[PDB]
Amino acid sequence: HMLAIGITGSYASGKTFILDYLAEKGYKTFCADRCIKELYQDLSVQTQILKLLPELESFNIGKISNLIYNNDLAREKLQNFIYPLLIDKLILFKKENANSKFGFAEIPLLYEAKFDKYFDFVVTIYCSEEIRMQRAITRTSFDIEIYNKIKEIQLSQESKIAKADFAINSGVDMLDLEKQIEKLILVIARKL
Repeated sequence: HMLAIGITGSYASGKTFILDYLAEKGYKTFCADRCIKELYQDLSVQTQILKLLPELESFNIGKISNLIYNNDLAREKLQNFIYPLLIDKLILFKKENANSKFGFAEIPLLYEAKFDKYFDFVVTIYCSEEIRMQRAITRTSFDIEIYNKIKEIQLSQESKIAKADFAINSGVDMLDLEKQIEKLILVIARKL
C-alpha cells in the first residue's frame, strides 16, 4: 500500500512550497489546509459547526479564524470536530492512490499534535525565525496578532525535528530547497 509521508513545519517554513513542488513533479499530494476549506463548503459541516460554536452567529471563515485565534476553547472544539473528517479524507487519498508506492500530505498548522504517529514517515521543514517572519510579512494575510498567537500555539521547531524522520532546511534559496526535496525523494525511494 501507499506509504504516506507527512510534511510538517512551523508557519511560513515553506510547507506549501514543498507540496506545490512535489505536485508539479507529478507526485500524489494531499493539501490538508485546502481540504479543510473544502470541508467548510459542505452545508452539513457548516451547520454542525454553527451548532457547536453558536457565538459565530453565521458561518463565515473570517469569523471562524478570528474566534479560534482569540479563544482556545473554541479552537479545541473546532479541531476535535474537523480532525476525524480530515482523517476520512486522508484515508480516501490513500485508497485512490494505492498503486503509488508513496505520496505526501501536508500536516496543517496547529494539527501537528493530532497527527502524531499518523504517517509512515514524517518530514519537517525548518528555518530561522527571522526568515519565517520575513516570509510572513510578504504574504497578504499578515496579521501580527495572529502571527504571535501562532508562535505561541505551534510546537517548537526542535520538537518537530525530534519527531521527524527527515529534516529539510528551507532557509536557503529556493533552488537549493528544490535540490533537498529531490534528495528526500531518493531517500524515501530507498526505504522501499
